[PDB]
Amino acid sequence: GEEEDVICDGCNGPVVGTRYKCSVCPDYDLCSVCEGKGLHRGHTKLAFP
Ligand SMILES: [Zn+2]
Ligand SMILES: [Zn+2]
Repeated sequence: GEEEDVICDGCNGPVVGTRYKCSVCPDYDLCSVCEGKGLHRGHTKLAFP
């Protein structure tokens, strides 16, 4: 079956736990850690699991 895998754009690893998706860029996501490192600063992001 089709499964949409969420891969972190900061570490290239699959996002588990909390997903920080950019509201500006189409289809851009960070894991909780890369988000903690403050990557992709200038864009607003949605925070949800
Ligand atoms: Zn990451
Ligand atoms: Zn962005």
